[PDB]
Amino acid sequence: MYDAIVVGGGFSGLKAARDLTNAGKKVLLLEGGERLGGRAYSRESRNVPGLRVEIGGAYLHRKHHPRLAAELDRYGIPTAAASEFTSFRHRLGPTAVDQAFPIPGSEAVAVEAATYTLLRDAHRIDLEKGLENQDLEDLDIPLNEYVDKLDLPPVSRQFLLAWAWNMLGQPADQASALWMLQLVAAHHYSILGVVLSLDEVFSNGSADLVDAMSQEIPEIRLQTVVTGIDQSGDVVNVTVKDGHAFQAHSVIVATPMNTWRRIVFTPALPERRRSVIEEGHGGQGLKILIHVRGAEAGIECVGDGIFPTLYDYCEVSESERLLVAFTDSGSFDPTDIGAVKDAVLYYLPEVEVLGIDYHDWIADPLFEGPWVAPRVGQFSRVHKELGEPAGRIHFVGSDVSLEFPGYIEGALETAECAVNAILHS
Amino acid sequence: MYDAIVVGGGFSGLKAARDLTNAGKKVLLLEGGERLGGRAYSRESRNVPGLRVEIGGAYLHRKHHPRLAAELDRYGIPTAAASEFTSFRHRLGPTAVDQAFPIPGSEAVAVEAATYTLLRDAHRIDLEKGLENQDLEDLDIPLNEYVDKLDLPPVSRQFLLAWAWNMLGQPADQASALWMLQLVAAHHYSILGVVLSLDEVFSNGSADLVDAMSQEIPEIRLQTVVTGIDQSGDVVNVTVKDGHAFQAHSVIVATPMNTWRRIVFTPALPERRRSVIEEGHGGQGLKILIHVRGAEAGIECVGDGIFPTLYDYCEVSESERLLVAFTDSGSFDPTDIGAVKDAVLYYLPEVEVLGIDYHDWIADPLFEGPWVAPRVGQFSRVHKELGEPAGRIHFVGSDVSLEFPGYIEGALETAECAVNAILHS
Ligand SMILES: Cc1cc2nc3c(=O)[nH]c(=O)nc-3n(C[C@H](O)[C@H](O)[C@H](O)COP(=O)(O)OP(=O)(O)OC[C@H]3O[C@@H](n4cnc5c(N)ncnc54)[C@H](O)[C@@H]3O)c2cc1C
Ligand SMILES: Cc1cc2nc3c(=O)[nH]c(=O)nc-3n(C[C@H](O)[C@H](O)[C@H](O)COP(=O)(O)OP(=O)(O)OC[C@H]3O[C@@H](n4cnc5c(N)ncnc54)[C@H](O)[C@@H]3O)c2cc1C
Repeated sequence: MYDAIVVGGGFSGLKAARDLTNAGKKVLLLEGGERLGGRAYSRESRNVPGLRVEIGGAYLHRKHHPRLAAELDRYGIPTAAASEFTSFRHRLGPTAVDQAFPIPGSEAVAVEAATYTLLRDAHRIDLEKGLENQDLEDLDIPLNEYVDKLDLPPVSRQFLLAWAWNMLGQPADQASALWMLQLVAAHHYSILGVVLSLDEVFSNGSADLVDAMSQEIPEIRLQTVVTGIDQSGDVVNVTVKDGHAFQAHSVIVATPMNTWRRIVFTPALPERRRSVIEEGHGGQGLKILIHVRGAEAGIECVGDGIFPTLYDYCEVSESERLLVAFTDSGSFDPTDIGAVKDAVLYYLPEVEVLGIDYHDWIADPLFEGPWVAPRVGQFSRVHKELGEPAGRIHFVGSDVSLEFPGYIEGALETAECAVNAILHS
Repeated sequence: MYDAIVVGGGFSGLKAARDLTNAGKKVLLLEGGERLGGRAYSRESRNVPGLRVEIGGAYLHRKHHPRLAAELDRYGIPTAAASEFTSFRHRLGPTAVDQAFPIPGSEAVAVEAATYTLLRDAHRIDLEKGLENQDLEDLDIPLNEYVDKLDLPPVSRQFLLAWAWNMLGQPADQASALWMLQLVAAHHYSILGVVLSLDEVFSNGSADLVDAMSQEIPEIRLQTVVTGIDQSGDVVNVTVKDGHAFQAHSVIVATPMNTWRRIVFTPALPERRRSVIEEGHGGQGLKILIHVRGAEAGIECVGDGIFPTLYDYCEVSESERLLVAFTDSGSFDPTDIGAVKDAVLYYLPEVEVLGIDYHDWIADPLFEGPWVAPRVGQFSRVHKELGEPAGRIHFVGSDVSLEFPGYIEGALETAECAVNAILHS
């Protein structure tokens, strides 16, 4: 008999189980994998021996994320300022200049006018409310259709389409404008603040903060896949893959949105929620770490190819480096090494590919998707309630975060609300 | 006894008299000066013999001003492109960059936020309604207080404050924020569109378009300053200072706004209009053509000096050159030759000043004004009423324009309205 059972051992699960234990509650953590952290995946490189690489994500903003900075200050995890870019090799047409802002002086008027349209539509969205309660049905259309409404000149059009396919991790025909404007609204109402918010990085990786949080949790059961949560009786029963089952008064679900459908809930989750969970969000984001030779430090290649963004990651040696590429799993196939070469040679012909390192998050049964990006029409119907508790069962994660979706801060912010509901209720 | 008498030989007055005569009406032109065109002053330079310069203004845009191009396509008068800028000498701080857009990348996020607030408030103005009846009283406050509300970084602030001093011809503490937003609203809701509307210019000066329009008007009287209008009887009486008087069914007043105090109206103008007319607008714009040597080919200087804008005008020779400086009559003394030497020294210390050429429109009794720029409060109280007919007396010009004020287009647009009102009424 536990006070709370936390399903999942990610940043939401590691914080929720820890904070409840400190109050005096008997907490059990159930992780279905062989490791804790989740999408904060920090391992040794498959390409280079003795090179610690971030498969998930490290980048962060100190003033943007106070809770994340509070955890760094608590355990003493140091953060250094993020690397800047010096070299630029874009493929945004012949009239584009190769620098930080590739937009020519001819487009300046139209970009200025489009900035207003993008900001105004984003300023409509309130972060404290939901994407369902603000009459934002007119903004939930395919991204490519919404981008054409701006009628952007060649360079500004493709530059915005490249970063959107980076950030959302889904092509313009699949991506929703509402979620694109949500990401603007989430980043202090700023279209530039989506990219320029990469202020500081994890110096030792996410692994240091993951292990430090796990140290203050007394009971963790690894390789324990939860297949169902049942709150029939007076207490909530949690059943597991391997037969067994656990029981607790309250239950924390700290698993990604695309994995909730694999869990049988009794009684079933509210009708508003049901249908979107079964089909899942259209997050197909793909991150490949290319091991290269003949590449300089601080290159940024934002163009129009199958790799919309290809830029510098870290130094391997004197000549060898790592380039990080962003695309989607549906469009690009990472298993074709010839397709990798053709994508890199599109931006840098002199640079040769030595190897690749990635993780297929959409293929993994414990995630079925990387970070949150809804399909056209999903979050207009239900969004706020997806992270709102149903009985004794709480739903947390970066997928349900209203303030910072798809960020480590969002994982800690949502889990904090779940702990507050149990202790003060 | 005429069908209509147009008072003023400016672009508004010439168009009003011409279009009515072409319609088949008996029209009389009355100009108090020794020349036609008005603020369209294009004559020989005082410093350089033979060289023809624009004392008033020639900077037009075929896209922003479609009616000005309609006259240029009518008479076949050609126009040449803008004097592009290559050299940049800015005084916006060490953080600024010496380019066309001097705002650094450190302020890129700050401009983004300030652009929205400036555009949103500009979009709040409907051009057709008028500034007096749109509830914009909160925007009709001193410019220095408005710019402080946005809270701008050193460069982005002073770059906006310098161009505002030029475009309005008023210092920040005297200029109205509503009028600054009006210029943006008139320029297709664009801050960059205000500056990037120095597009094409008159190849032979404004005199080409002035003399072409005047030769289609039969009855023109030069050196006839109108002292009053009387519409009390069956027909409207127009009294002159010499050669008094004249008679017509309709009367058009195309004289500058600040001269309407001198003309006595019977019956007196509506109570709404008497408040602003009898004090006039606070526009003090001072354009100074400075003859120099040792100056670069295509300089642009924007800073925090008494000359907010000092840029390249035209090539005098391979050594000697003509520059143009914008300021106001109150803050700067154009008679003081030593003050011009010091003001140019602030931006270009290696440049010798030889002579100056200007014309004070403030001191001129025929103008009492340069181009229109209202005082704080004036245009939120009464605006469109000033350009509306006072019975049989029609009011036109660029001063009372809503579509494009302070431009030759405004004189062109208003003249079309008054002619259509008399011909159809
Ligand atoms: C490519 C990429 C780039 C990123 N970049 C950034 C960035 O720049 N900045 C930033 O702040 N964040 C970034 N992140 C996002 C961040 O890594 C995640 O949002 C964060 O790890 C979410 O933590 P969580 O605990 O809420 O969910 P998760 O970390 O996904 O935790 C879920 C855990 O539950 C387990 N689980 C799933 N199903 C079951 C089950 N049925 N039974 C038991 N356990 C189960 C999973 O194994 C997993 O360990 C990035 C992520 C990716 C993938
Ligand atoms: C320094 C400067 C720069 C400019 N730059 C530009 C520019 O770059 N682009 C642009 O589009 N526009 C520019 N203009 C603005 C434009 O020239 C004017 O605002 C306006 O178009 C002038 O035409 P108007 O017919 O409205 O007035 P006016 O041309 O002044 O017409 C009124 C005429 O009536 C006469 N008059 C006055 N009183 C009497 C009376 N009592 N009886 C009889 N006649 C009288 C006056 O002598 C005057 O000639 C500039 C103006 C100035 C001063």
